[PDB]
Amino acid sequence: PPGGGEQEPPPPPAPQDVEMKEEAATGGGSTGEADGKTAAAAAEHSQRELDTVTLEDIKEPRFVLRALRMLPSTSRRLNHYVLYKAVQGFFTSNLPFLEEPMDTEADLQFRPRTGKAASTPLLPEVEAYLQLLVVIFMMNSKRYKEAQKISDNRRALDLVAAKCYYYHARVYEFLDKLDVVRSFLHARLRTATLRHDADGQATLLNLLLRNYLHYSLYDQAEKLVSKSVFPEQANNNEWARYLYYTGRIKAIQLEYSEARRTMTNALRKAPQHTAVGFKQTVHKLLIVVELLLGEIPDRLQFRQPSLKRSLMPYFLLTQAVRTGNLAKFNQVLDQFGEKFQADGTYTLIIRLRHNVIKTGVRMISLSYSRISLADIAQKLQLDSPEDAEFIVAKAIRDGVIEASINHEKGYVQSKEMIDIYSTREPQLAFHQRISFCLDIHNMSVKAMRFPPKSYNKDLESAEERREREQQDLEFAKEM
Amino acid sequence: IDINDVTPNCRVALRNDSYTLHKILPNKVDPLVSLMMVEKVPDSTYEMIGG
Amino acid sequence: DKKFHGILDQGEGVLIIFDEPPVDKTYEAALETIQNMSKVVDSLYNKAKKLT
Amino acid sequence: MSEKKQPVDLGLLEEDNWDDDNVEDDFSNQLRAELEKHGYKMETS
Amino acid sequence: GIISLLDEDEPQLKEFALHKLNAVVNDFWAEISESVDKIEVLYEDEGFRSRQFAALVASKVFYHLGAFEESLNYALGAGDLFNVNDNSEYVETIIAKCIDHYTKQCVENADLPEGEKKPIDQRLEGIVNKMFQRCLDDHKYKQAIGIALETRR
Amino acid sequence: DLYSRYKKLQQELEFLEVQEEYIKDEQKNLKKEFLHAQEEVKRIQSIPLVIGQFLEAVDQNTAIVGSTTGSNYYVRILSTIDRELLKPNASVALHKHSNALV
Amino acid sequence: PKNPDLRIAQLRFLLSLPEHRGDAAVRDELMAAVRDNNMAPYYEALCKSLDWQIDVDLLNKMKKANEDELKRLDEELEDAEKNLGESEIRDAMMAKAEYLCRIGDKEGALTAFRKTYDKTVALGHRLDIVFYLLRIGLFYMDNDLITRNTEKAKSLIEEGGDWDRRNRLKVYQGLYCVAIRDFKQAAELFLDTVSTFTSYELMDYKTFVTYTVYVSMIALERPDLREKVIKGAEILEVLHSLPAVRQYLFSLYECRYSVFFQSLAVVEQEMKKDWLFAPHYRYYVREMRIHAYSQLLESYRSLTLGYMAEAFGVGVEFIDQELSRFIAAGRLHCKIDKVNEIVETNRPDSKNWQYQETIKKGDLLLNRVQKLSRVINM
Amino acid sequence: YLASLIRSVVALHNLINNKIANRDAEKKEG
Repeated sequence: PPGGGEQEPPPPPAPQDVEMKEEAATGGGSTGEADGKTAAAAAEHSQRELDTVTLEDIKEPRFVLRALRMLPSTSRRLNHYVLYKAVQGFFTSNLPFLEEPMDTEADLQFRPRTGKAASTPLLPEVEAYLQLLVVIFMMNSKRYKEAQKISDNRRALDLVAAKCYYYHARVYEFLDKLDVVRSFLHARLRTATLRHDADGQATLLNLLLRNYLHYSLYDQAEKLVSKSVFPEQANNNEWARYLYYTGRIKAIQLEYSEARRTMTNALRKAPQHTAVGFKQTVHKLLIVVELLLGEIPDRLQFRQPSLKRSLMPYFLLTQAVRTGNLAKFNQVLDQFGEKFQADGTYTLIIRLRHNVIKTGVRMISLSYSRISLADIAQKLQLDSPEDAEFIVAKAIRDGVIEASINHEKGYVQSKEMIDIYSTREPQLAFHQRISFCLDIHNMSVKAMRFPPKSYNKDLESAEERREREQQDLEFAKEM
Repeated sequence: IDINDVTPNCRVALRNDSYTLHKILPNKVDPLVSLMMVEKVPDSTYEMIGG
Repeated sequence: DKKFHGILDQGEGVLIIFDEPPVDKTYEAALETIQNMSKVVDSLYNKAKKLT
Repeated sequence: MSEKKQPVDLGLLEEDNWDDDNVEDDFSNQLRAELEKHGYKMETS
Repeated sequence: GIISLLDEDEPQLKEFALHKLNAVVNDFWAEISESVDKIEVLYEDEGFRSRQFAALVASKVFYHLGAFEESLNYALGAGDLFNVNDNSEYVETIIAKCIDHYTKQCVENADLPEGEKKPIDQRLEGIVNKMFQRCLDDHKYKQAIGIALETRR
Repeated sequence: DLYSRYKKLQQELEFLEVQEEYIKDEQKNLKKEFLHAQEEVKRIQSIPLVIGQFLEAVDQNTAIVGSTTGSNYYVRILSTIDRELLKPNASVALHKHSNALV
Repeated sequence: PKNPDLRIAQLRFLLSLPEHRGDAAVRDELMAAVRDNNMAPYYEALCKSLDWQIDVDLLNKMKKANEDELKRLDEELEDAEKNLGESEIRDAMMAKAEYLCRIGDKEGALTAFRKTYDKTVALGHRLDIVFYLLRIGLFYMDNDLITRNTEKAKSLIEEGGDWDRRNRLKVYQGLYCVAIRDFKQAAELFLDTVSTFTSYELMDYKTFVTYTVYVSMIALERPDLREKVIKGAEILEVLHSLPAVRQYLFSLYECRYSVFFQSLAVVEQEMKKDWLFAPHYRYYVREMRIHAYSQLLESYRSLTLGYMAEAFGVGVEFIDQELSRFIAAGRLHCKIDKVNEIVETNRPDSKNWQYQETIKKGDLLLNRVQKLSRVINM
Repeated sequence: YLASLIRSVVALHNLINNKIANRDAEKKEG
């Protein structure tokens, strides 16, 4: 009894108090602001929702019996908060928290408000240990939310519901089927994108793609023809994961040129927060695909504390691939195949042999000028000299090297191509970035004039000084 | 212009037509500073002392 | 010792002598200006990122 | 403000002012010392 | 996809395939758009029995694709299958764009109705006046009294 | 009413975008005229003008000068001159009548 | 104070990287720490070293001696308050902040120094404070400290000649520059061989000579070499007592490549275990070797590789693979043919090289400025 | 190339100045 009298009492009052201005005041201001004005995003308090989600994530009977049927009930809500606090201080409070929104005069008269209120129970119920709020009961609460979803008037409800049917997906993600979630999402997508433009063409796309790939079906038809590619309103958080998904989709189909740029943009759109969960994966792929595309080094050495422990296999891998040796590649694959399979990346790196052999032959071509093929096999350990002829021939085909070969003799001789400065390519190289440096100036200037505003102050010299000047001039002209 | 701001030995603008106070110019030079500039004694400190 | 620039042949003893154009002033100024603006940009952190 | 959250798979179970060059780690594969190679190669011939 | 067996000639097998496709199109509109031209081939064959049915599924596809002109063409082609007007957003948006196309063409002909018009589809003015009558019976006469101007009739 | 909700919206859509046109033309004409007004201010720099010494600047576009007549004045300066050439004791020219730095 | 303590830091490193070296250092460092009341550098180092169970008595008596000294110092503070000169409290606190630094941690010493910097009205004592900060930063490798203190010292040194102080700053800046892999800057700032006193950071003038010749091997080319480091008798007379470095330099100058490699191996072995050279001791080596090749290939044009075996080191395949991996890197412009075992040379113009670095530095700066562009404006 | 680079960085500095000159003044109206 003595132990629980000094640290247990504090938990009750202080969190309630600091919540009274965190979500109670937030709800009160949103009701008269989001549902009281057309500021939308401004008075929608999506960042207040954000903060009250992130803080409560790492953080109900009183707040569920909120009443606002009449003005006295709405006024009462706030004194009833203190009344329930006093009851909690004196007495011990408590399914029976789902019928209250239909009772206790609960007439918010704003869907934007009752939605967030309902979702707030769902988030704790989702995070109620691993119980899943008695499983389907959380889903049933979200089934209630889905009934609310069909309620209507979306000058706020839309951007309120986004988060709702984003956690809704997580509910099934942690449990049972997802196929019928896909059916629902497909329907909901055209339920939107038809009410002119309403957004959600960002969140629903990511929700659909999150486990479309996880089920391991690489359908792409609708992605190339999707009209929701361009919501243009993503808060710079949705856009990153959307670009990541489309980049992996593009890269898995033997397309490397565009995936690098799009997914590098996606990675560099990532925020500054300490969490590095998805950045681990995007980095890992962003350097596998760069190894695949030609032989760009990618070895922009990463030793940051967060990423150091994870990417230890990959460092060893790049070490083998950069050199022309091939036994090292097998000695790495047979060692880390299971680890790569656990990462879902065995299929991409299993086709890396061609890149290794291209690097080796290019290095051999650049180093020597006249070498017998009776040693190329020994240096690259192909175990046979005759097929080295075919390998070199294929290399010459694609313009890898311009060396000729005397088949009757056996030695390979290479041409000499120097003085690239006179070639037209450096002009192209300069132009490609002249374009960028000209674009950035216009981009910067475009947004400079937005902050200058409220400059109504426009006065020249005076108002009544003109009469004094005229009088002085007349007096001077009189004499 | 307020009375309490018009201290002795201050530089002031003057309108030409009627000779009225208009501004208060920055300041002037204190005479003792000028005298010390004329004299030019070589400043020193304790680090330049021997025995 | 760079007093005389050419090349020596051991096969038969022929002293090939050639000359080269003046090393250009073209690029070292570009190099220094690039590093100078890099330093300016680096110094721009102390007034751009910290304040915002 | 500072929402900064991502849903899945946080992992990993929780300097140098010289610009990095790849070559430094290449011979980190072996040849610990030029010394050792020269000393233990020259003796043969 | 089951569209493979659309290459068979037998009309009974086509009437199996189409009656799966029209039931599942909502979830595969892009993958079927890959080949909808074949359904237009079935619509072209006047010899084909149940010809009208292909028009409906084609309209659903092009509606999902946003090709609303083509959707309206094949909605008219499917004709009396649009006796349903009362529920799906599909028909609601199609009849709305029908209203729009009709009024814009009527405004164009407000210069001259004899002005070498493209012949009016009786289905078009049919469904438009049917929806006008619907508005009359709903007692929502304040709509009709306005729309009467934009038909230029 | 519900029909006016269409007509008025059409009318505002019509009225807007004509607001765009005059502002678009006006910004064009403004600089055209501003160049002429910029070079019109050099009437002041006429031929007979006295010579003085710059002393200090109390603030922007105002300074203290000393004429060679033998008296000090607190006067205005002209805008278009370069502000990077007013050294501590440089030589300047003043209007003969107004005694304004030119 | 911190005049003798530099070597201690060395020993710390000598016990970190050398695993085999764990016998004598742990003892000489131990009884160097037991005296002088050095309490700081073995809070965690005691964990790094052995358990050393028998320390609680020593720990207690040593920390109580520390407390006795500190309370004495407070006593003189209050004594100086009543009858003060230039606030002799501040004189005493400046005079004993170095004691606290010698015994305690960074926080107390740094705070005491930053507070006592305001009492001194003369430049000499300010410079002494700044030099104390440089020294502690060199101990604990605090880069921003080094940079700010160096720029403050340079901004304080132009008032008055202080050419001895200027030379001291030059040596400090050279020491910082060797730690970073900047070598040309070191060789330029290590040309103070006629103004380096028997300093407190390099016990041996001869060690200073060895460092400067080592860096001058890389930084500068043949005319300057042959003109400055071989014609300056002030270092020739010192080198006369150092046969190893003398022959190491002469081997490179006189083209006796056979004796060059043993000396190079000895040097790199010695500098592997030396401080402020280990972190990149391999890099250095991989320069000299390639440099040697560039000292021989430009005189001839069609030299056979067999000549190398009896002129540079036995082993045809070794030279073959070495040249191959050096050609692949983009340096040492030449070419080799195996069917006839011949080595040819080429003369690329000094334009293409003057182009690649331009384009790549432009790329990196553009990337950086793009990051700046998007990080601002939401 | 070089000139366009310099132009861009100057315009960037100008934008930074404008924005900080706004956010530290707008708060004065409460």
